[PDB]
Amino acid sequence: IINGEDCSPHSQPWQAALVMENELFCSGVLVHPQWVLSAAHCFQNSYTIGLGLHSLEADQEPGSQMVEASLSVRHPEYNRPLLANDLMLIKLDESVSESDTIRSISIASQCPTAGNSCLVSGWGLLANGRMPTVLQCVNVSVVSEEVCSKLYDPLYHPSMFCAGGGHDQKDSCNGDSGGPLICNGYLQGLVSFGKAPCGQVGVPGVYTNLCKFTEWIEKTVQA
Amino acid sequence: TPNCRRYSIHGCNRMYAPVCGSDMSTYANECTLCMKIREGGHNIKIIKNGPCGAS
Repeated sequence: IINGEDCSPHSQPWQAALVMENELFCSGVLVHPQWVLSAAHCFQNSYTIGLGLHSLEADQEPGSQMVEASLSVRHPEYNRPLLANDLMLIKLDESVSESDTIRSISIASQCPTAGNSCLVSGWGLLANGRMPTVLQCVNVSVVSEEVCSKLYDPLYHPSMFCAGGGHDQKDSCNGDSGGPLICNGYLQGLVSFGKAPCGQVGVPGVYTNLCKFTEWIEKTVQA
Repeated sequence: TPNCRRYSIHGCNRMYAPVCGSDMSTYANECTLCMKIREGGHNIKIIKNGPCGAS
């Protein structure tokens, strides 16, 4: 997260750390007690997922849990066309007990509104290229599909939307993939992709447009 | 080393999968290295997977 700040501890209790070899590679979002939503590019054959974290060190962090997941399913059109449909659902091996520091967030059924201010959080790289100690929060504004399309042509696809691109250089960054973009309390997006470097003036980040996947998400979880 | 034809020049996914460049910079992922190659106009090899060591 570029030009954000420390989230208040446990203020984003849906946040999931995807870790392997004790190194965070992506986040996810707890959407039901047994289901974590993440970007399809974060796919692995099995997962170790940290819930209720602030620092990534579980033994500090009372109430945290490191949970296991063997099953995940990527959206059937992921990467067709390139970078599109970047979502996947991870089914945890056990339902987690929710608490003050671990709980689910509802997914928006409405599509993003240009000009909305939204919150994104994660443990990815900072402006200075270092990693944060604790979970970072930043606010970014949604831009119109005409902006998104011009800036990412020919890669823009309705499964995506753009946020940020301000002069303030607020963005998500590498390591933030799969984490949440929250607009008015609903999960609107997942961090998906952008350009190098992150937080370029005038260049928004790209997010998975979850309003296009309501049917698929519901059909997958409910079966 | 890097095959940049497997990525788009227009975007890179934001997963952290670091590689160490022959330029002594750790790149967040191979796609990001590939962008630097294109931005800076010079080829950069991958010394190893993971972050660069110190010295």
